[PDB]
Amino acid sequence: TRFHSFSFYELKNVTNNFDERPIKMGEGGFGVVYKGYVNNTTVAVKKLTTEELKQQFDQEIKVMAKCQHENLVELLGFSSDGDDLCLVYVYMPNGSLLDRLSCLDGTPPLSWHMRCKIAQGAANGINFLHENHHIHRDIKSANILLDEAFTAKISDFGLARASEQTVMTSRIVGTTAYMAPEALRGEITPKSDIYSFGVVLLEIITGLPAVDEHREPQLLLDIKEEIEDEEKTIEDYIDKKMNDADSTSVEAMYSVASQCLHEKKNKRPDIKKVQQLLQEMTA
Ligand SMILES: CNCCCCc1c(-c2cc(C)cc(C)c2)cnc2ccc(-c3cncc(O)c3)cc12
Repeated sequence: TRFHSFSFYELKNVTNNFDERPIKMGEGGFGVVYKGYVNNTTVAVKKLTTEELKQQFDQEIKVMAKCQHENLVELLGFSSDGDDLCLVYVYMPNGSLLDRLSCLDGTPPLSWHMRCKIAQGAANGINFLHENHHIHRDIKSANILLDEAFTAKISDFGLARASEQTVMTSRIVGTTAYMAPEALRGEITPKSDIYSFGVVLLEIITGLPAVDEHREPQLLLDIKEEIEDEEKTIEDYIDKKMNDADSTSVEAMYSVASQCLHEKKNKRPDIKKVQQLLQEMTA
């Protein structure tokens, strides 16, 4: 795919001079996102070492040219005009799954029905990336965007890798609270995306963030051991901000999350198996 090359000044004009006040959108993928209106459509404009930051910008565009799917955010264009690089996307009115699970800014809690659809859509997006020999490397709820219908859209391909076993790297990247043991040691494999997706499934079931410094356990992945040692059950961790969650489908989602979170990469299910299991949960 070939994208529209936007003018930096057109992007600066439509985003009100890249205003940092709320409604700015968010920040994380080594850049800040801003709202704007261009060519009769609402858009999201990402304003991004200087050389390492350009590699993140080129990688997003390369992966986006090759990867187009109902469950991946669509890139509309970009801006190279100067040295303050901008990426232009289709605007996702419902934000991230992280913000929606936390009910940030007073939004209503997501229902179990909406959560199951989001889990399936996110898994369909990761399946498409793996089928096309791509490793995301930063699967997390902040990187799952939600559109006008709450359809899951995988975002942020700056750290993504092609594969077109297992390779190793010297610059270990990702989000600690979601990373597989092998990814924290420098391995690059699609099995690490499965593990991180298992952490996303625990956030969906519980509504709790992957890490919370004022909590025990501080890391959400540790509830897997508390449940396996029969100290607690998944029912003690279910998000109470839902009225439509039945124990059978919650346990079926938890079983997928548990399998995803296997400490040995070769014992985890592949994305096609995760996708099959999530489809059978609803059906
Ligand atoms: C605190 N918000 C964090 C998530 C929001 C980020 C965000 C929102 C959004 C923003 C706010 C403030 C509120 C709502 C409801 C939607 C809307 N559209 C987006 C489109 C693309 C990317 C993107 C960014 N980087 C890389 C991509 O591939 C896509 C991010 C987007």
